[PDB]
Amino acid sequence: VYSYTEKKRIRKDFGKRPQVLDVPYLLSIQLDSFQKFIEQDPEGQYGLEAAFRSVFPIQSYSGNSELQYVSYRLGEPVFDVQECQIRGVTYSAPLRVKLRLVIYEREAPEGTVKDIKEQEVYMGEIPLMTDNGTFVINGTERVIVSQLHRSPGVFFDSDKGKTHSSGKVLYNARIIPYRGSWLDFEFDPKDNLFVRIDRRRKLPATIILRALNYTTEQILDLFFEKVIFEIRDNKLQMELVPERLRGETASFDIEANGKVYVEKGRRITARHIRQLEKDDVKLIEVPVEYIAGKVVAKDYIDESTGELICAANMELSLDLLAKLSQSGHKRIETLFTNDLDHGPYISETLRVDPTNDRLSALVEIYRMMRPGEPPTREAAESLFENLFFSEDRYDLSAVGRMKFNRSLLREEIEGSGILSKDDIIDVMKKLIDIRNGKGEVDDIDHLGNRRIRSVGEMAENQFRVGLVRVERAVKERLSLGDLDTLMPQDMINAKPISAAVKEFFGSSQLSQFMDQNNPLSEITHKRRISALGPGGLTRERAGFEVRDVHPTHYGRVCPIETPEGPNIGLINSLSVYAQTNEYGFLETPYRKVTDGVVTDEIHYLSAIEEGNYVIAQANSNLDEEGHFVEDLVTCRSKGESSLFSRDQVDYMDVSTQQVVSVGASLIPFLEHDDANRALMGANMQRQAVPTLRADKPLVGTGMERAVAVDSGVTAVAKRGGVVQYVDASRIVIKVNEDEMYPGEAGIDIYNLTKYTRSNQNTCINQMPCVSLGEPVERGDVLADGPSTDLGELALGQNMRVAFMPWNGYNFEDSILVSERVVQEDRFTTIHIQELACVSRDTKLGPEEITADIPNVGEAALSKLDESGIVYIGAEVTGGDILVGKVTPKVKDSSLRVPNGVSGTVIDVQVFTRDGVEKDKRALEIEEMQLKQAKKDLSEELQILEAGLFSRIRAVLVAGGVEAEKLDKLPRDRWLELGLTDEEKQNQLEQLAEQYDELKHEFEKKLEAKRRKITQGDDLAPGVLKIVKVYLAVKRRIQPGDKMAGRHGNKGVISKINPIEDMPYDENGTPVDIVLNPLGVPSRMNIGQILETHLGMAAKGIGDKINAMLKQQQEVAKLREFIQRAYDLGADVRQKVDLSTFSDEEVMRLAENLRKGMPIATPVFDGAKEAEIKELLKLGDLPTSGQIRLYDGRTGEQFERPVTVGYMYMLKLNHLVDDKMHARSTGSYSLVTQQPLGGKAQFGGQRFGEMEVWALEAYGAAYTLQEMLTVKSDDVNGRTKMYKNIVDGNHQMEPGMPESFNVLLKEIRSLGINIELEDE
Amino acid sequence: QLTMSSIQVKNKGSIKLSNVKSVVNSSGKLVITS
Amino acid sequence: RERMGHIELASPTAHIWFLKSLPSRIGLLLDMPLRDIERVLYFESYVVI
Amino acid sequence: ISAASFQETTRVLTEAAVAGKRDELRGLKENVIVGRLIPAGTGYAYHQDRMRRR
Amino acid sequence: IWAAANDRVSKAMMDNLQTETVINRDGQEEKQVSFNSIYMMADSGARGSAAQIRQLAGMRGLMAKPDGSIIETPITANFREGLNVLQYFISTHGARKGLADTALKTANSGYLTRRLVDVAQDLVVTEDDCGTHEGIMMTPVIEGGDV
Amino acid sequence: PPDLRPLVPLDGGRFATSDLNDLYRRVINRNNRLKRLLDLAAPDIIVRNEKRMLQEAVDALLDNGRRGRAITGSNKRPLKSLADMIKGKQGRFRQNLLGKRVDYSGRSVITVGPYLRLHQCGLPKKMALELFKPFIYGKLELRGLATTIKAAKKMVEREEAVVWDILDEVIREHPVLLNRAPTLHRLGIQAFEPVLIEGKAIQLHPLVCAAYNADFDGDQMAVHVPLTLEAQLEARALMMSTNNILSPANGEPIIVPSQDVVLGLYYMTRDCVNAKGEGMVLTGPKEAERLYRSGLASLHARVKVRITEYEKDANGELVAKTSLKDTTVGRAILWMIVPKGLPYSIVNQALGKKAISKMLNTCYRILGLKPTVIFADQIMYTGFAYAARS
DNA sequence: GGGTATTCGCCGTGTACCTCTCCT
RNA sequence: CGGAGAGGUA
DNA sequence: CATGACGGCGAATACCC
Ligand SMILES: [Mg+2]
Repeated sequence: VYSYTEKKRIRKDFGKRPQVLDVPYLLSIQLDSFQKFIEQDPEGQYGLEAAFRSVFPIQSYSGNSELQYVSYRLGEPVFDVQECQIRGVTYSAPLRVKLRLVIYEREAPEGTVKDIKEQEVYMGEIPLMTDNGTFVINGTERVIVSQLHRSPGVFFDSDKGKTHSSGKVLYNARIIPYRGSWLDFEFDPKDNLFVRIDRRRKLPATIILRALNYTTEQILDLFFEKVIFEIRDNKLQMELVPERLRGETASFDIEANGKVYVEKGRRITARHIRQLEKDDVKLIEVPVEYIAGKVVAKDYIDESTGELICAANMELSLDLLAKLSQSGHKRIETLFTNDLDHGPYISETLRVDPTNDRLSALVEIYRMMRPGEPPTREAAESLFENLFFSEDRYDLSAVGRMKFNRSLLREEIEGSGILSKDDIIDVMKKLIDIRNGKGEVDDIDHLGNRRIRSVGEMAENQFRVGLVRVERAVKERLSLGDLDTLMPQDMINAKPISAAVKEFFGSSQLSQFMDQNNPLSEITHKRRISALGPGGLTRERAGFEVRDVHPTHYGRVCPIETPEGPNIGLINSLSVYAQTNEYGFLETPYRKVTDGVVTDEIHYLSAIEEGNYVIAQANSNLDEEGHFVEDLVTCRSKGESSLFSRDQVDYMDVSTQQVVSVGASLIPFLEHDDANRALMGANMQRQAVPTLRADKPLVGTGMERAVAVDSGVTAVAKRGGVVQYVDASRIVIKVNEDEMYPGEAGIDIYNLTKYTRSNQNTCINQMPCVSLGEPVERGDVLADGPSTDLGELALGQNMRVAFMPWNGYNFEDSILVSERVVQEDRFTTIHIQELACVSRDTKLGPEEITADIPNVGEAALSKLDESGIVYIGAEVTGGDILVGKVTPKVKDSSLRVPNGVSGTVIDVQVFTRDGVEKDKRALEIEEMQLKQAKKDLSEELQILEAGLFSRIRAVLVAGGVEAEKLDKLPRDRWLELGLTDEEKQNQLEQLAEQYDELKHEFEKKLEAKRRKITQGDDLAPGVLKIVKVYLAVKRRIQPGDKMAGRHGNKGVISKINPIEDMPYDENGTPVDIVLNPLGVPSRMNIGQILETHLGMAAKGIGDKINAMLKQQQEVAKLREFIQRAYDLGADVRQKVDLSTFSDEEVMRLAENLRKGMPIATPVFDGAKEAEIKELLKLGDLPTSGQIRLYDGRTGEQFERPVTVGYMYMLKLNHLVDDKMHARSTGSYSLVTQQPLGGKAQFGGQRFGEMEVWALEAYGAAYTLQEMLTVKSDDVNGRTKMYKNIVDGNHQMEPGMPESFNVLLKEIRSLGINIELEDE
Repeated sequence: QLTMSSIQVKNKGSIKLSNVKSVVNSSGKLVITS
Repeated sequence: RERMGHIELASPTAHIWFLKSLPSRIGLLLDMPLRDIERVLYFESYVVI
Repeated sequence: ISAASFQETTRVLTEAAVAGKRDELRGLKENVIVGRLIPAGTGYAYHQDRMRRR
Repeated sequence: IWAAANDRVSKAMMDNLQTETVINRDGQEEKQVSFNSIYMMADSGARGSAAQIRQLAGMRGLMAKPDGSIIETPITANFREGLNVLQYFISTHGARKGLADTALKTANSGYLTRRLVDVAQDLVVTEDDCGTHEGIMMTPVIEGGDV
Repeated sequence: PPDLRPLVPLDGGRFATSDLNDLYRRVINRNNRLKRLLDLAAPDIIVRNEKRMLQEAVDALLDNGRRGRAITGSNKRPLKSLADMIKGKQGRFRQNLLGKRVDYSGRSVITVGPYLRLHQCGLPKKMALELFKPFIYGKLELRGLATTIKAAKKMVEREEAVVWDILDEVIREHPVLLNRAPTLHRLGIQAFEPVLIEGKAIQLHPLVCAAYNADFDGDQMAVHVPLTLEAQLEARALMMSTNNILSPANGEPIIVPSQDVVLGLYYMTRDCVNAKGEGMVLTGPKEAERLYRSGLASLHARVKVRITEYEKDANGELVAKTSLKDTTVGRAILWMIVPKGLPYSIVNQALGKKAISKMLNTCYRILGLKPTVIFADQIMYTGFAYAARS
């Protein structure tokens, strides 16, 4: 069933796989992350509440005084988004926190409070996220990019040889807290454990164990299994468990019940061991010298002499063992040791370990932490306690503890945030047994080891940093301040918190200037995941492995959309259905397969759990009952793909677009494109500039509507109703009676954005797509945004294209464009630039903005007003004065139009400092703003009054009908007349009460709005006045501009061909664009061909419908043909029944389809070639997609058929107008007299090292010399060269370059005598 | 453009040997001692 | 941009280039180890001139 | 001058300052740095004259 | 086995693509070099190679894991038929590897070029003939059967 | 000197961190405090602390970060010291001495000019007007159209027709240097004769694109104006594209046709079994061209054509031999552009990229530079035309 | 008293161009 | 008009 | 404080006589 609005233009869908899970809200990550940050959390797990609870209470050094946090609240922002953008201020809310100052009684028993002060304190401004996941910082729209970082926890790694000798792998373990120092253990080439705290000098690991109050005997017990030698009389017989002796050769003739089983020289095998199941021999005699290679595991003394015979971890020698035995010791402790699986790493580290007790270990650790500073016992103990065992300085987060326990196979997810002795011991044990070949190292690039921090988490972290900065000051203010009667506001200072928050939101690497070329660019920016930033990677240093597509990226990270160049593999795009779990790990949805039936139950699996299941591929055929029709389905099991039976299968992919991102999901026939060109096309879709008229893609994927709606660039109906009013700037919806709340007018007003510049100086314009009286439903698009057509993303234009060479004008990706494309303004775009004229204070006097400018004629000042500011609507060109300003010396400092920037003045804004007389232009602009504001509080009032009047009319004729009093008694009398109350007006007392409140709401804030309009807005220090002029320019398509499709097929226009010269078909229709076939084969982006064919088919359908519209055919014939068109396909999922439509709806649909029927071809469930040929037949077009073309220049037939179709082309934001630049002479740099750099500075081109090498290779010595001297920092040479050129003398007189003198002076400044010699 | 047990003659011609020492063999087929 | 200045130093100061740029020029000339000269230079030890 | 302009400027300049090295403007890099004609191609003959006069 | 199958598919595709059948003036059917557009582009040398044509119309073939090991099951589809989700995801590994390889090797190439330029910057032809009788002996480069 | 360490104004009234004056400030401060704590006298420990921190200030000013931690400014960024002035990629040597920004330079997006000759480039007239501006001033005063510099500047700003005539006169034979980054070898800079074009994009000759590793999917190139007579003659005699047809790395030709030209020559030189006009006998290439253009014969028809070819003798003169060749119509048509002295068999085959490159190399070896340049231009034109017609 | 193997600190890591914000 | 951060083009 | 880079090389360090 289709709604009335959907009936306008139904895109034909060739998708065959049924859609089980809807595409989620594409901006969920940002909104949810910030909502976690700012919303009240009673549990205190996350957000501002957690940040406060993690630092509060703060207590004095004595502890007599303290602060207790009670609660927090966010106030109403002073300005909303629009005023913040206009005034260039941050859109933020005030943070108001309820604090309590507890002063405790002196000489009291315990913690008794003498007094409590309850106050509310302002702790700064928290920037607020907008409705579309953006932030307004200093008036600029910014996106906080999510960061992919190593999860906190324990991670076991190794370097596969490639460090020392040959093949020696050194295992290591890293405990990474979310907050605190990093604890590393590693194996050296000598198989000794070493410990590193914060990448400092490595120490023996045993020191840490000593620092944990573990003696040598305790350590050896922890990390070794005790073997016993129990001597009765002699012969050194030894008790053992059989499993111990497996692996090594036989040192003695092992005896079984008095009978020898294996003699010397034969290695013990598995059968040898299994023969002792019924042979439980315990005491076994061994040779005396066999003890030589053994280590004693305990501390021993002689019974009463007091002379310790030995200590733990000592080699047992013949003299040692013998004189031990003569002392009557019945048994001796030893360490079980092997060579391959029970290596004595701990014992050898003990040997190396220079410390001998807890104090020595503490001193060594303090020495390593504090190099060169004297150690103290108390200081060392405090430092070691603070390193990993204090909540204030160390914190494993909840995810950190979870990952820590998971890696150690602990069945408790929840735990403390600080390390314990057991945690460190278990980490050491797992590292040791990984060395022993029992475990496996972790994959660093595995998405189960890399998590996502978003805007909320990072904002909370920066807030906590600011809060601890406040804590340091407040603790000393409470301790060393003889406080009495003081309030908690006195101690609290909001400067550090505000500074930290502004630094994060304006200067962080992940706080990025929003890419706002088109809605797709906004969506992609809001969905990017960055491996860079603090705690991440650097693009100069990242290796191949981290940049690669990892198998766990499936369904979580797009393997296609990533930047080219240095940022490749480091910046990624979230997949369509991907989301983060509670721990920040990316998870993707799957359909549960139960008993061979693919159910509709959806489970979101993370990378760790996904590898434990067999998941069927999305392209797997099912039936009505859900069983797999085939018996060997392709599946992914453990990062590998193979075939399984249906019973083996556990899960299935929810969609064929699950793996790709939004931009990749917008590419039709993506499966026929090479991945490199698909990457290029997905990247360039974001660079498309919105054109004069939004044009739907004839060939789409079906994702256009979702992108357009979720981007927020369109006006979407909050509630259903009927269009009560509509004009190019506003839409007024009369809400349906079933969607209105009690006591409201039920009017929805949508004010449209009109011709505002984007972050990239493109035009943001909303125009309504609904008519007067149209019925609208909730979620309906009311106004199209930029690059949006009837709620569908429309990045470019549909172009009739032929694939053929045309006289070299399509050579090397060049594009030939017909002049009709220029005439029809298909790719003409609006660009809005903001120019600022600032009048300041100078040492001499204030700068004056006036129309009296010296040394200019009256003709040059005709476009200015009396104040000296350009009129609205004035057509200006390069050099024209916009704002006349004179700086005293007076000198001409007036703001002029940049060269070749001819445009129209569409807006002028004046900002005046307080105490400054605003000019008459400012006065009239203020008057216009006041009038518009008065209209805003009246026209909105009038419309809401109309809605309330309609509501009161509806209610009053329901049980209280009074026809006469409708006309003989006016509205106001009802409100107050003295009569007995009844059912007639009691209900009106609740619905006209809101009417009276609008008498108390719109008028009450009128004074506030006037005050805001007339207030002198604060400006930069020394700024008297700012005049902002907005210049709007139409950029028409021209040679040098960059065009591209969605398939990576990019090019630069080489010629604007006249229409009579362009290739044309038998009907005389010329093509719009000629593309080179030669760029198809090697690129292997075959989709652009198929789309072309499909595009033709689409146009063909329109070409029929349009015909039936011009011949005024019956609605029945159009019904039949359109039904045939929608029914075409090989068992497509879409079903469109035109019989349900009315005749008017069918006519409207046919009108919307007469320019071509839109086609939806999903990225991996798209139209087949046979379906495309069927659609070509339906439009009476050749199945090959190739037609006979004629040469416009001569009329001659091209000898072979040419692929002619429709391609959806984009104009990229790489216009030749912005790139063309030239300079003869200009300004120069200060330190070096070389020309400035950059087109914006009118700079010169850099002749770098390689250009100099090329000139040297040519032998062009004079050209090189003139580049080095007279075109550069040779001031005298360049002046003389200019004078000679003006005199017609092309001869240079080179001197010494100034930068060489700068180098000489700089080397002198280093105390080095460098000079030129005599001659 | 850059990245990152027996011998059988295949053609017709005479075979020359350099740095060679020849001595008596069991089968008459020379063994290299050089 | 051509006239230089000078700063009179209360005490002699060791040029960093002739000390730390390996091999140490002061160290090689005086046959002392770099660590020793550094301790003396940055006030951690004495030298029996 | 060439070695300092290539790499390890600190070490090369320390060597040169201690040794008191003298640098003849003989190569291409040296003449490029001082903005002279290179001893190659059309400037080659020029340097020849500069050699013969000296 | 899969490499042999890929070779067979490639041979069949090229044999079918490189020839067309034409009627003579005597009404006989005769074979000739194909006038297929893509075959003409490859045969002329203007654009494309046999390997790319095989990806277009044969099978993409065996792919490699990011670690460099070859995936057991090759991509049996071609760009005309269209890949499935798994095949495309597998191919993204090689695509990303190649692009990252280019991006990171360009810097090493530039550094090597700068070092070579410095080491050879001062060398100039300064004489007509020094008169030396020495020289290097040039012979053909021979490695096994082929020269 | 202070002018080598200036203070850049920000927002009109305030200065940013110079990052070098801060180190000097610290050294001066520490030196003065040391000297003053040496006059009043103090416990030796604090005197030695002040001496040590003066040492640290001086060694940070000379080489910040070489020994110990790197002193940090307002931001976490390390301070940039005197040693950093002269070392590294951003140091004085590599950033201002071995390479530098130059005047009389511009840059723009490049498009293909298929009509250009090998020695010509398409240059925007706006770009040329900006680049050659002193020459315009000189000529305007030369014919007394502007008495002073100011009048000439105003005339150029107004863009009068006479100023465009001056621009036409100036650049008649004055070459310009085109460069595309990266300049991997010397052919990345080549000299061309500018031809004024109305657009904003530079038109590049197809054949030199391989030399530049350039295409037309967004590439941009820089243009430079040789000022002096020596530079102009170095551009004409050394760096002009006509002199750079061979590769310095291996000696092979580098202006070899590719893509559309190769496809056009291959298509025109292919033969078909029963093409229209097969079995005809033609007086020469002109008759073949007439038959093809009038539609009476296919381009791939196998025919007999009277071909007159020329061969250099021992003396070096061109001896002419005329004979009937079994060839195609397209091969006979292509024969017209072949310079005298080449065997007819060089075109009597389907011509691929290898064959076309061999044709150009043979032309260069036998006949020299000028016939080679003419032949390359003719090959490019013919290839484009017949690729379009195909 | 001497030689040799291992450790540690320094050096280096493509060119050209374009846009934005922020910086005592 | 210098430095830093972010992004982008070839 | 940052804790995700690594290969090459020379001076110094330690071990082994
Ligand atoms: Mg390119």
